[PDB]
Amino acid sequence: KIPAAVSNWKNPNGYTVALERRVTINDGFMKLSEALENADKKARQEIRSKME
Amino acid sequence: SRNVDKANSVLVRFQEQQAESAGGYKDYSRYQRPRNVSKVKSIKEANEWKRQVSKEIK
Amino acid sequence: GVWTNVEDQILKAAVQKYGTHQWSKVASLLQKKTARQSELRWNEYLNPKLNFTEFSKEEDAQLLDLARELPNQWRTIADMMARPAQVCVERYNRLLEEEKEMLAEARARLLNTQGKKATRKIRERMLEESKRIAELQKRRELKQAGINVAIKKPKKKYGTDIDYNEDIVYEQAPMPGIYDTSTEDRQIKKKFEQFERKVNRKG
Amino acid sequence: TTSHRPQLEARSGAKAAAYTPTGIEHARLLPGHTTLKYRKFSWRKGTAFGRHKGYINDMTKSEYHQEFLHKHVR
Amino acid sequence: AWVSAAHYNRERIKRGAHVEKTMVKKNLGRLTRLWIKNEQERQRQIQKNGPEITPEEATTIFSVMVEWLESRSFSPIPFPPLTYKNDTKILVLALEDLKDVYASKVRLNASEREELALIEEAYDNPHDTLNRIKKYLLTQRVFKPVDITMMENYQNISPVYSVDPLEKITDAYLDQYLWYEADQRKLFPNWIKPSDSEIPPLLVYKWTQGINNLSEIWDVSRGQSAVLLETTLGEMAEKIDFTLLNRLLRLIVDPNIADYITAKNNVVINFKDMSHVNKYGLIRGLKFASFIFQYYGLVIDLLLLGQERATDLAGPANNPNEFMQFKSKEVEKAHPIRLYTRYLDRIYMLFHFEEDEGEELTDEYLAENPDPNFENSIGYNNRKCWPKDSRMRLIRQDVNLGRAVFWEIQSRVPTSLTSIKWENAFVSVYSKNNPNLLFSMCGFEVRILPRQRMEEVVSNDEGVWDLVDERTKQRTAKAYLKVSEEEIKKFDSRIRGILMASGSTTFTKVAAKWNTSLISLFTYFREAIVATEPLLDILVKGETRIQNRVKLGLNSKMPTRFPPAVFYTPKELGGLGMISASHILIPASDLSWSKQTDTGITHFRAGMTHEDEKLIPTIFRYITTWENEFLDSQRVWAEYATKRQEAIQQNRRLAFEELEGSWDRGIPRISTLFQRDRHTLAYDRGHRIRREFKQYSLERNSPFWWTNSHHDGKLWNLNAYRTDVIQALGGIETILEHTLFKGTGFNSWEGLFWEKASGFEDSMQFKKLTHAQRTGLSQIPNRRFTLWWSPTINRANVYVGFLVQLDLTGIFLHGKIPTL
Amino acid sequence: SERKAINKYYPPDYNPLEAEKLSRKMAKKLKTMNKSHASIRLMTPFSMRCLECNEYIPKSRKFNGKKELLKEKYLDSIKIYRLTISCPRCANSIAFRTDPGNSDYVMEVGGVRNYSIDETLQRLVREKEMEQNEDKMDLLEKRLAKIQQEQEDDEELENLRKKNLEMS
RNA sequence: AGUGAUCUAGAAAG
RNA sequence: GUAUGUCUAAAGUUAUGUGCUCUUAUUUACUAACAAAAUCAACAUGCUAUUGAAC
Ligand SMILES: [Mg+2]
Ligand SMILES: [Mg+2]
Ligand SMILES: [Zn+2]
Repeated sequence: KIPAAVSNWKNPNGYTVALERRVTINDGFMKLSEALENADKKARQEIRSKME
Repeated sequence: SRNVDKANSVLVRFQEQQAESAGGYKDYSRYQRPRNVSKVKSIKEANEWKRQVSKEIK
Repeated sequence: GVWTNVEDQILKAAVQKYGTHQWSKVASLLQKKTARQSELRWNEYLNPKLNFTEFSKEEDAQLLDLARELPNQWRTIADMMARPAQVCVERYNRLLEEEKEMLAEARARLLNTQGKKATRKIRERMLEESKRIAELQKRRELKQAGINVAIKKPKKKYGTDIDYNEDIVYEQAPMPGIYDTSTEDRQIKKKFEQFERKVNRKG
Repeated sequence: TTSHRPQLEARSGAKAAAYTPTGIEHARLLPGHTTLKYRKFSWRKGTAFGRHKGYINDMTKSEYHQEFLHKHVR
Repeated sequence: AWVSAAHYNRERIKRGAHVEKTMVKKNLGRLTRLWIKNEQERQRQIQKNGPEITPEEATTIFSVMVEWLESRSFSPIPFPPLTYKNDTKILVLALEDLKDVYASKVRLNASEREELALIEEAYDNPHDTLNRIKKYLLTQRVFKPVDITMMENYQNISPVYSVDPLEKITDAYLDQYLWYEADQRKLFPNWIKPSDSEIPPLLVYKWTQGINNLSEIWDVSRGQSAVLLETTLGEMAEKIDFTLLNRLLRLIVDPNIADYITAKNNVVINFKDMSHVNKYGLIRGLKFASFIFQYYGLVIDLLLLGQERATDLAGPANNPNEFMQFKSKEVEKAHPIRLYTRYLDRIYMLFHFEEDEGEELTDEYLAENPDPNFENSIGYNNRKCWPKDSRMRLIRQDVNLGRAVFWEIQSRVPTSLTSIKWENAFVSVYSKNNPNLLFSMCGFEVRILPRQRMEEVVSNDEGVWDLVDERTKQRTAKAYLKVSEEEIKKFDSRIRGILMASGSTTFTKVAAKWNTSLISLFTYFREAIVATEPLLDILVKGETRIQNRVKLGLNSKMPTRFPPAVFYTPKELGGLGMISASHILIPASDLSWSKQTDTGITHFRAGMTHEDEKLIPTIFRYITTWENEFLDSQRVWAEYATKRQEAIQQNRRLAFEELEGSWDRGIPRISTLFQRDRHTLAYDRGHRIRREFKQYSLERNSPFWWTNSHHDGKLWNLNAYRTDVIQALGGIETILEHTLFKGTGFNSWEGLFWEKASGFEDSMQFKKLTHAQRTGLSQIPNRRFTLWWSPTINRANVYVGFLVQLDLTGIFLHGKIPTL
Repeated sequence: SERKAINKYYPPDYNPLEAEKLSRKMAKKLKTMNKSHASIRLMTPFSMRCLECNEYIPKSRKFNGKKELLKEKYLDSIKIYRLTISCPRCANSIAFRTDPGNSDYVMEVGGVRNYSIDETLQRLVREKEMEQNEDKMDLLEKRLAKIQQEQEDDEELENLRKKNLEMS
């Protein structure tokens, strides 16, 4: 059985059709953000430590 | 421009005039019908005006 | 620029006809809105696929983690949450504390199915049948007046045009089989001529 | 829309066969090639990252298409 | 099949082969589909298999940037309060830059009407707009989609991004504010270009003079070498990762501004029915994109140079170096990289090596990449534009040294950040075997030859700079100039675009577009055009085709109808007012000898010629060449400095009368000192890069992107050309002999005018109806133009033409001329 | 013959002056030279609605319409024209006329648009006076409110900036 | 102290 | 690229039940398929502030 073809671009006969027919994260991102967060912490603590 | 102002150009009007002079040709559908009938004297041309009224009522 | 309830209903009814790739047609109804704004309104509020339901506790955990793993990248976070972006931004913030006339035009346009030249064509058909019935009734009046005018056949558009009443136009007789058809042939001829006399006198 | 239609069947050449040619001389049907042929029969330490420390049958992902896009879109 | 047809038609378009007018925009369409499709595939693969940048690379990049900004004692840019002193000046500069687009346009669609509505709202209500901008900076983190379009430049299409107007006002404010505060805080070192202080021809001039003024640079007696590396940072903008960008930006700007910038890049991109989120890479069309581009560029600069040599080039933070200078010769000669600059994504390095340093680098490269075949000469990028005699000579030692220099530098930047490839790199070596040092910068092909390496020191024309040793003020080298081939193709594509878009239009519009294009070429490249014969050929063809557009408008290409007086007579005398570059003689030479060595001008080709032989002047004779501009500017500004000091000592005004005669000299012009806008222009930092980046935001960007008249002044003056074309065409009495002038019965030309001098265009009602655009210019209608020049257009001595007589007159037409 | 023909054929006896005089005598009797309107193609200048059948007519729809020069002129000098179309559904005549003084159009018959010479001269003079010429305590109280609103905005923004730091 | 090298060219329909 | 469509003049009836005279476009002027991608030429040589009745 072949379904009826409903286009999202075309409507030759002007049919109003039911609306519903007209309508995970990779781990590297976590590792990258975590590493940059730790590098930022290193920067903060180094400038704080040598501020004395 | 359209057919109407081409047909009402000076050359076409002059050719109509020359044709009604040189050979008696006159397409009466171009011309306004006489309001008063009695000013028309020829039986031929009066009958042609009658034909114009006939096609108008059709 | 605020969106009215009537404008939202017009947009949904318009997308039912036009789909999600013809926003200039949608905006031709919404008189104070552009196509750009209409596509925004659909895609971010009125599309039924959007999930505006309250977040589960697991969703709040997921959203806070993603907001750390992909900082400020709210369209990416939203695509991962499978929710609208402004919803995700508001949630993240929570967790860290005369119009009748337009509707009349809308209904008139959207319930029109015919299009322009088809409407002109049915108008033309109406006029043609009007002229036909004019000839028919005039012929009937003149027949009552006792001056029997014949009906005028249509003018040939080209020199070889066909009148389908004069001939069986491309007669393809049945090929003769083994069985004799003669008796029922003369019966059919009787039937046809009887019908012709009947329509002549009874109409 | 109803003027704008797909081809359900093609026109049969049997129709053209049913009547005779009408004598128009086409230029491409003038004589030409009138005979048939026949066959015989220290400064490098100061940087963080220095070393001191194919065809596929998809036109769009092929390296030629990638190079073409990098050349002609800029 | 569709993608194959796209490939084939693109090749035909970029060749200049026959292509239909509709086919060009069809190809534009198909190719923009294919580019978006490929970019979507790239973004999805980044999401699937992860970021290109490793965590180790990210943490050490962050460490390098932190080390730099700490060593500079950089104070990060704060968020601007409403009490900020420069708020109204920053906003008025932003709104002026935004309004400059629509002051020069008439096709105002709804978005661009809304633009002007918001701009006039903002001019009316500065405080309201400041408050709105700042609350959006603090709070808004989700943005409307960006439409992308592509612009058909006939060598390649280029992207253009349409941002929402209300967002665009915020982005313009932020761009202005960031560039101002970054100049105040000295974020960007001297080597980062374009700069507010230099037009691009002056950057090329200062680079060449800087090379010549390095100590011991030209000596080769000890086996020294100089190496000049030019390459692009390939794919730099599209490889910017947003979390690395956000944590990098937080080192220099307030977290609210960094978060705004980061979120503003993460937007939906739309084209027709195609739509995707930009999840990776900078959108070049954002108004602040130049800032992001230059700061990410500074990260890459620090990776290339290292901390130590970067501090050498930039100098101590409390009194930094000016561009290409050092605090002493000891600091200069400490390290092989003598000079660095980056113009956007093009880096330039000069290395000076001792003989043993060069040997060491070369044997390292050959240790890892040995060449027993001597195949290294194959695929070595070399300058086609110069003869074989004077381009780089591919000796074994120099080729290997250049490959080693590249091979060293390519390691220094991760591939995840930038795509540095040999195929996009040029490495010229100056040595005992190579006397010429070559590079290409800003569209100028440059070849430096020292006087000590010239076999005979001849005198030269314009288009050869003499480079001066500033220690003695003596000339010590020559720099030969040409236009880059890609810039010649760009000019040809521009004239081609004019020709295509000008079907059945007014002739004076075509002439005006040609004039604008020719002026933009000649005022930019100036003297580099002289030695560039392919450009002269292209110029002649282009002017001929521009005239052919007029001729085919009149359905007749016949030369005798259209003498030079028809085209080159000024507009107020009824001509098209074209400016000429094509009536020159073109230098001609033996092709083989010219491929091999500098033949010299032995012969001349005829350029454009007409049987009415007239000495039409050239545009080139009225523009001061850049060498003379820069030398005169140095003299002029030093003189002004001395005058300024004595005026300060007197405590009286350094007068207008005291600087007259020097008023219209200098780069920037002396006149810039005294313009009334000087006090508001002082805050418009970053204007030049902003003007160059407009190519990504706006369709049909200006051809004069390289100079800002407000900051640089008026850098050319073509008033004399009009007088000289009038005299060249035989004077006014000769010009009107071609015209229907005496058919009017007027006695004399003087006192006659075309415009009817009505007061309607001064009406307030007209101002209400036409407020978007200035309207001083006036076209000549085609029928009036044809009637005016009718005694020569309908002349009697046609080559062919069927003689017919107009009805009921004794007028004869020789052929068919439309509108006559 | 082509569109752009240069010459037309005149008979050898053709005198142009006599021909024009004869054609002028003829023109007073031809039907289509003396009918009261000129047929034209035009776009609908504004959105309008038919009153017979309530059909909406959008702007920029092309029609075949009738043009009439009217007897009356704007300020006795400038030509006014009536422009008449017919409704696409029901064929009823819709008419509107030009309004030269406003540089606009005004509706006449059959439809409705969506959304005196002495008096006119006086109004024009007064308009020119406005063109050339182009509560005190209430305005001061508005200046008080404006200055308060301006100075309080910085504190509001600083509260948002601090709130963002707290949220972070 | 002067040798020469010389493209074109218009009509219809859309 | 100056759309295009229909209509009619038919035939009478097909057998039964010349003056005068304005005109410096004083024209109801008509057509839009055609093209639209406009910015070189700007901008003067030097910035402003003013008047209440009466007890
Ligand atoms: Mg056609
Ligand atoms: Mg067409
Ligand atoms: Zn109606």
